[PDB]
Amino acid sequence: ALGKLQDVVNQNAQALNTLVKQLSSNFGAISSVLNDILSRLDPPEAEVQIDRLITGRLQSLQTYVTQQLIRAAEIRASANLAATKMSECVLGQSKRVDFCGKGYHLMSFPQSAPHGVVFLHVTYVPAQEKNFTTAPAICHDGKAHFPREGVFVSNGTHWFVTQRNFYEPQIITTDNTFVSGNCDVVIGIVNNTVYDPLQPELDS
Amino acid sequence: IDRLITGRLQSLQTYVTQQLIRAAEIRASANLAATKMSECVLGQSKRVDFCGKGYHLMSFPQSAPHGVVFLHVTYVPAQEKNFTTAPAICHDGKAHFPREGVFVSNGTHWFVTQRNFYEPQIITTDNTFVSGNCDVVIGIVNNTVYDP
Amino acid sequence: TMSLGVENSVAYSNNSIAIPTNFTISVTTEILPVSMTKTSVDCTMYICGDSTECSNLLLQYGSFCTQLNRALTGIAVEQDKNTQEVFAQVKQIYKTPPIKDFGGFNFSQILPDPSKPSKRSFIEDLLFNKVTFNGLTVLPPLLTDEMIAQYTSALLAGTITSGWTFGAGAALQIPFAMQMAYRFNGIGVTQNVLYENQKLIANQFNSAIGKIQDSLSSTAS
Amino acid sequence: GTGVLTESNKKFLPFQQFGRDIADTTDAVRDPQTLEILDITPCSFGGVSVITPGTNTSNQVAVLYQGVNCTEVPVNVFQTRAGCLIGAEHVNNSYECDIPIGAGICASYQTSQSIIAYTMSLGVENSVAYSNNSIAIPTNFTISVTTEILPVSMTKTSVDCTMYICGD
Amino acid sequence: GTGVLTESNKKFLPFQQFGRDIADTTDAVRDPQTLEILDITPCSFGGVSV
Ligand SMILES: *[C@@H]1O[C@H](CO)[C@@H](O[C@@H]2O[C@H](CO)[C@@H](O)[C@H](O)[C@H]2NC(C)=O)[C@H](O)[C@H]1NC(C)=O
Ligand SMILES: *[C@@H]1O[C@H](CO)[C@@H](O[C@@H]2O[C@H](CO)[C@@H](O)[C@H](O)[C@H]2NC(C)=O)[C@H](O)[C@H]1NC(C)=O
Ligand SMILES: *[C@@H]1O[C@H](CO)[C@@H](O[C@@H]2O[C@H](CO)[C@@H](O)[C@H](O)[C@H]2NC(C)=O)[C@H](O)[C@H]1NC(C)=O
Ligand SMILES: *[C@@H]1O[C@H](CO)[C@@H](O[C@@H]2O[C@H](CO)[C@@H](O)[C@H](O)[C@H]2NC(C)=O)[C@H](O)[C@H]1NC(C)=O
Ligand SMILES: *[C@@H]1O[C@H](CO)[C@@H](O[C@@H]2O[C@H](CO)[C@@H](O)[C@H](O)[C@H]2NC(C)=O)[C@H](O)[C@H]1NC(C)=O
Ligand SMILES: *[C@@H]1O[C@H](CO)[C@@H](O[C@@H]2O[C@H](CO)[C@@H](O)[C@H](O)[C@H]2NC(C)=O)[C@H](O)[C@H]1NC(C)=O
Ligand SMILES: *[C@@H]1O[C@H](CO)[C@@H](O[C@@H]2O[C@H](CO)[C@@H](O)[C@H](O)[C@H]2NC(C)=O)[C@H](O)[C@H]1NC(C)=O
Ligand SMILES: *[C@@H]1O[C@H](CO)[C@@H](O)[C@H](O)[C@H]1NC(C)=O
Ligand SMILES: *[C@@H]1O[C@H](CO)[C@@H](O)[C@H](O)[C@H]1NC(C)=O
Ligand SMILES: *[C@@H]1O[C@H](CO)[C@@H](O)[C@H](O)[C@H]1NC(C)=O
Ligand SMILES: *[C@@H]1O[C@H](CO)[C@@H](O)[C@H](O)[C@H]1NC(C)=O
Ligand SMILES: *[C@@H]1O[C@H](CO)[C@@H](O)[C@H](O)[C@H]1NC(C)=O
Ligand SMILES: *[C@@H]1O[C@H](CO)[C@@H](O)[C@H](O)[C@H]1NC(C)=O
Ligand SMILES: *[C@@H]1O[C@H](CO)[C@@H](O)[C@H](O)[C@H]1NC(C)=O
Ligand SMILES: *[C@@H]1O[C@H](CO)[C@@H](O)[C@H](O)[C@H]1NC(C)=O
Ligand SMILES: *[C@@H]1O[C@H](CO)[C@@H](O)[C@H](O)[C@H]1NC(C)=O
Repeated sequence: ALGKLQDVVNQNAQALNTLVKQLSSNFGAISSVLNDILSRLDPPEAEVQIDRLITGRLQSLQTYVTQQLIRAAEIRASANLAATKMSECVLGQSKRVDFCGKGYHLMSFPQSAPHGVVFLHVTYVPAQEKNFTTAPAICHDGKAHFPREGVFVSNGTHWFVTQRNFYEPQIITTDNTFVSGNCDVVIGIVNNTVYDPLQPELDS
Repeated sequence: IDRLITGRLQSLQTYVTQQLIRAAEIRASANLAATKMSECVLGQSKRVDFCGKGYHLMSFPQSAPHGVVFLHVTYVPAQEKNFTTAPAICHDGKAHFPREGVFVSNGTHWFVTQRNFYEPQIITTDNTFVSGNCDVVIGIVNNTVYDP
Repeated sequence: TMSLGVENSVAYSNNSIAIPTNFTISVTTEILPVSMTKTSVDCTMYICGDSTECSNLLLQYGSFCTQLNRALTGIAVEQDKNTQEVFAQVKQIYKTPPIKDFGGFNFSQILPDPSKPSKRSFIEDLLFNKVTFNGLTVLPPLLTDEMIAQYTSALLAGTITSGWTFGAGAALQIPFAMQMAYRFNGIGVTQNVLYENQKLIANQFNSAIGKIQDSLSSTAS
Repeated sequence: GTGVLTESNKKFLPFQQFGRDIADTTDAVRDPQTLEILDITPCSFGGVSVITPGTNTSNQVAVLYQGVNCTEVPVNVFQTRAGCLIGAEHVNNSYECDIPIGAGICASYQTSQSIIAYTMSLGVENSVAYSNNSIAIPTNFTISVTTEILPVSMTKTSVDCTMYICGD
Repeated sequence: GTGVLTESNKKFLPFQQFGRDIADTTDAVRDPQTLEILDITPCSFGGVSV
């Protein structure tokens, strides 16, 4: 799991090793050691090979620095992403999908790690699905009723208005539903009694 | 051969560096496309102009050679009418504010309508909530709030 | 001197609000590059193609070959990872039912086409049609066009038949009409609007899909 | 040059002796003695990779020659678009991808056990029981604590250019 | 080379003279006259900031 961090480390380490190993290359020079060339050749002769050694080592340094800049840009992108998740997943609750883990995001907890961060994303995942018959609206007195917050479902005979993310059926009352238009327009609308809380109170 | 090898190695290094930079750009685009898949396709996005100009309704992915094409289906309001708006309303000396919507007037009558679509409704205590007296709100108007 | 756009003074007054009395269901298109061609370059063959003396001379340059090859291999693995991240966001490959009753909405132009040997949608066919050995080798992608088409078809089927639910966990079936009602509730427009203008919205959506088809077919820019 | 000479259908002009391409490499030639055109194809070459389950698991490995037909190899041979895979037993059954070879082919070490290459499976098919009047609502939930590991910083390395290039 | 020589606990084999590392730089040596092992450490150096 920690590969993302470990990988990074290795990469950097690998580069350094390569860089150091580039000190043991001839690049066309008689030897890979400056001291040996200086001790075995006069300056007029030595400088010819030392030029090749210097050019090779400078080119290796430039390659290392270029790849380090590219990798640092990659790590800066990842660090901006980590700061975004800290701001939005940790310091708040992210409504964005799959930004702070699969499932609905409840919270997140940061945890340091060597040259990196680790977010424990506590998410809410619905588990047990039940089939139901659903209708977009309901007709009581010719007026189509739509649910304020929730959905109309049926266990076969009775109609309930339950929130969408958790099956908690409730009686269909005017508190749960609001009317808009008649029932000659909607498709899939059904008939059902819409209980009125005020009716029994007025009765007594 | 020394010169040839030096030149060709320089060419290869230049190619690989250009490829690394271009691949970083393509990976930024790929992360953006993964985000759009997660948040526009797998869900409905509140972020503005992220999933198309308008109010995002949905998105549909379509593979294309070395890329993804998102069809963003969005809701764009079309025909706008002017109205006179009052921040609140006074019926019994108590200011009334719309729970979810806005007060508009077609010249004589006052309605409370959802903000992004004209569905006027008769103002009632269910459409509005009271807060304080009627000597603070600026622009408040006089009207009657129907009591069911 | 270029103009920045038509001057448009907003008729602002401290008590005047403009409310929209209608809407359009606009289908726009956004194309995003995801991966670049996976290419691997053989250092020795390119620099010293079939030359023992040249290879010996090149051996003195240390670990240039290993680092170049590692860079290209990392780029190729990155392309595979990009495609996997972008498309393989669906755990199970959902498929739309044979009965296409989506509340009047017509997805025949984007759902997979059994007729073609590759299960690729019509607009996907349009997109594919519009878009077009010296030690350099072009490695093939891990996910073929067929597999990416399967992933996109799974995403479309899950979306159509289950709303956003399939992104959170187990995919829950739901009528597309009610799905669109929820989408409308998301943007701050009550759901009764969708139910009362379902036929109009379906016609607008189908016309927008047709316009997308025509735009892709005609203009290749 | 070095290459494979094959009979060609190209319509060389009478005065032309060679045929080049965008690379300017010799793509065709004309036999000086008998005036017949020959297409030149690059001698087959390509990377050689090794599909190996962890040595801790097994020492048996398969060898992939990338992008080479299964005819140019010296000598349990599978010809996929990725290349020629030697040491992998082709299996019609499809499982999840384990060691991605490419072109939709992934190789896994499985049941005596050997390395089997197969068209990788894109997860489990699941037909949603969709209908215009059916909604599935979840009756329960689970609080899942997942992990997301992000690099934030890397080693701060400085290099003494003078000392490195010209140490003392 | 240039560096600081320190008494070492490395167990050089009788025939081995130098001690290299991943850097391929001489980490240890065997004093040719007195058969003892000496660790070689690069002379201290570093950036000078203000
Ligand atoms: C659908 O749900 C309703 C309400 O829970 C069920 O009706 C009740 O059923 C219980 C027994 O399960 C009885 O004790 C109650 O008296 C019933 N109340 C009413 C108002 O009917 C109904 O049986 C359920 N139907 C199905 C098919 O599950
Ligand atoms: C819901 O109830 C209404 C009335 O309560 C039904 O309307 C009836 O429809 C039939 C056939 O179309 C007519 O013959 C009746 O005259 C209608 N009644 C009234 C009062 O107009 C409607 O059909 C019912 N819908 C369902 C699905 O049961
Ligand atoms: C503003 O809206 C109100 C209510 O929608 C309109 O009042 C109606 O006017 C018509 C005129 O033909 C009458 O038949 C109705 O009886 C009135 N309804 C009520 C409840 O009074 C009013 O005309 C509209 N005025 C403008 C300028 O738009
Ligand atoms: C709303 O109604 C109230 C009372 O019905 C108005 O307040 C009156 O204003 C007049 C003139 O300013 C005074 O002479 C009365 O004494 C006030 N009475 C009360 C009870 O406040 C108020 O002006 C009305 N608002 C508008 C915008 O017309
Ligand atoms: C969805 O749209 C397609 C075309 O955009 C419709 O296919 C057409 O169906 C009619 C049926 O009378 C044929 O005459 C046309 O030739 C078809 N066109 C194409 C391009 O195939 C399809 O019928 C639509 N589906 C729904 C449910 O409306
Ligand atoms: C909202 O705008 C749509 C157009 O986007 C209107 O629908 C058109 O209505 C005209 C005549 O009313 C018809 O000729 C067109 O065929 C309709 N187009 C479509 C796509 O259905 C709609 O009537 C408008 N509604 C309101 C209330 O303004
Ligand atoms: C919802 O699911 C949880 C488990 O995720 C259920 O809790 C388990 O219930 C069984 C039987 O009562 C016990 O044996 C387990 O130990 C419980 N698990 C935990 C973690 O406490 C719970 O009963 C389910 N609720 C409903 C209404 O289905
Ligand atoms: C809903 O009914 C269909 C009918 O074929 C069934 O396949 C499906 O499993 C049911 N839903 C659940 C959650 O069991
Ligand atoms: C669902 O579709 C069937 C036919 O496929 C139709 O008979 C029925 O009336 C439809 N019901 C709803 C609510 O859409
Ligand atoms: C609203 O009033 C402004 C004021 O000039 C006018 O320009 C505009 O056309 C009006 N709105 C409509 C829909 O006509
Ligand atoms: C709006 O501006 C006009 C100026 O023409 C002013 O008379 C009026 O009082 C203002 N309304 C409010 C609520 O401030
Ligand atoms: C030379 O080659 C041509 C090509 O066909 C042939 O006709 C001719 O007889 C040859 N002459 C000799 C001397 O080989
Ligand atoms: C080999 O792998 C298995 C699991 O894959 C592990 O349990 C075992 O410890 C490993 N052996 C060694 C020597 O690492
Ligand atoms: C390999 O060569 C044979 C005969 O030359 C040919 O039939 C086959 O199609 C070739 N393989 C590929 C993948 O082209
Ligand atoms: C795999 O199935 C195909 C046809 O479905 C058949 O021709 C082939 O022989 C099978 N391969 C094996 C190894 O059984
Ligand atoms: C040479 O060095 C060895 C190392 O201890 C020593 O034993 C020997 O006496 C030395 N010989 C002379 C001539 O100094």
